[PDB]
Amino acid sequence: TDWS
Amino acid sequence: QEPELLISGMEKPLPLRTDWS
Amino acid sequence: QEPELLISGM
Amino acid sequence: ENPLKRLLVPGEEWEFEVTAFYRGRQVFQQTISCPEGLRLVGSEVGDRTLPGWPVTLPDPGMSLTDRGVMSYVRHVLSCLGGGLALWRAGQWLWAQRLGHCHTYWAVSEELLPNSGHGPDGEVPKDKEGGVFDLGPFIVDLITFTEGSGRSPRYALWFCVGESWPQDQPWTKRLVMVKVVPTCLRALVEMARVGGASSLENTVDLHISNSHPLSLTSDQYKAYLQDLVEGMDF
Amino acid sequence: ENPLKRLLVPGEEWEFEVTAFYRGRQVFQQTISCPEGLRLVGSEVGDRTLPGWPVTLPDPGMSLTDRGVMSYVRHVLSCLGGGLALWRAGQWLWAQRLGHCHTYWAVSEELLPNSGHGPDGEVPKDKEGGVFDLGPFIVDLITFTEGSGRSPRYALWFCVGESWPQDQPWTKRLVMVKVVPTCLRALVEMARVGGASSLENTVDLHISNSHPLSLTSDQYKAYLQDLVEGMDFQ
Repeated sequence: TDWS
Repeated sequence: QEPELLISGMEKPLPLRTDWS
Repeated sequence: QEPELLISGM
Repeated sequence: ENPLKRLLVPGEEWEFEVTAFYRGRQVFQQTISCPEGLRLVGSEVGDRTLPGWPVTLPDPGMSLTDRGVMSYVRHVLSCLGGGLALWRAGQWLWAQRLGHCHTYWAVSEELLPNSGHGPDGEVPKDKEGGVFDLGPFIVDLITFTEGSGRSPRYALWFCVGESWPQDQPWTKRLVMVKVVPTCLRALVEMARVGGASSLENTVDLHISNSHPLSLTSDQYKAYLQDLVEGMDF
Repeated sequence: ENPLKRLLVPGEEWEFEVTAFYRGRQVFQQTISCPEGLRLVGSEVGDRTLPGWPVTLPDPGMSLTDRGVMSYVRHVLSCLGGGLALWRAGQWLWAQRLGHCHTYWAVSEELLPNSGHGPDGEVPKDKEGGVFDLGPFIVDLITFTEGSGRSPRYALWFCVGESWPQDQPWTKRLVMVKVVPTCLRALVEMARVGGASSLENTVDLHISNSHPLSLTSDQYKAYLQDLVEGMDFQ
């Protein structure tokens, strides 16, 4: 999962 | 990066838990 | 905290 | 005789506009009028016995695109319990945290919750806490009409389930809720246009039993001053 | 055959939603469509031989309430000159500073200009500066449809006549302009809703002669892939  | 949730009731950190097993 | 304008020429 | 005094009269109901943002995206907006105020809640069941009008924040939805992020939103919502209560008594707004989500608050601008100086406080759980005083607001509003100070802030922003985004982009927060008592928005816009001329302008106070008013700046400032003289400091 | 390729067919014009803020308050919003792009100006005109749709940022007005602050805003607008030019060349957006107001830019969120990592750059005065590339955007949009990437950003923010408000509240800046090519907003929204079902959804590309398209997620991702294979990469 990409939290940017 | 991950959110860190501030929710009460979430049960103590694994080290602060008594292991009854 | 007044703005610092960045404009050239004048 | 002073139309603005309707703001504080016994039995009065203000309208409050609730706007929710999930990761910086508006996902919900609803306007509430209720003498017991409102409660921001997660599900439409579980707690149906508490005072205050339930404002249910929408499920994040189930998309293949951002399910990891929205999963966190969903868990936060599921921990709201009785909810985040917000209500008025007299010239003051009060909030109380009835569920499990720690919630921080500040009064700030309509568009930007976190101007950098941090939260005004954490919403208490075991007692109500004051989050707004119309007294100082109106003092500041008069100062604004006299061009001696900035526009008073009236937007209540709540960060739910996470620490206040101090020196952090607010759009990274999972659940941010803005609550605007729309009378305050209207009072500020009235002052704003009133400074442009001495023509009459219209104000809708968006409160119970109050029709639109058409005032000159001179009249409005007169009413503001009469109002503040009867308020508690 | 691929409706998304109309994004890049020569002669087509993108719609740009231009929203201006004076000290954190929205004061202007117009949608603009012009083959030569647009120029943000402050009504000095002054030349009529410049390319680009002139977008005139409004006077801050006269009020006895924020007289001192609006005076600064007005000064900035009076120094815009030929203005801030923004235009498209195929898959690339370009910006150029034609007047005397230093301007900084970032591609950021719809609601928040300053994500905290500073500006993407300063708009140059004597050459074009690249501010957007549809190539990587589409690659990132595909990643998004596959669940393994956030949605790509597409909101162009300009800070006019002041440094970029890094580690400062953006609402204190005199003149902030957001520019959204609305096709990108529509593409992102289409992927978001597309992830939730296998049913058709409607996407409107908001370009010249556009009409709403009705696509399933499978058809949409196929078209994104076909599109990306037709674009340039360095």
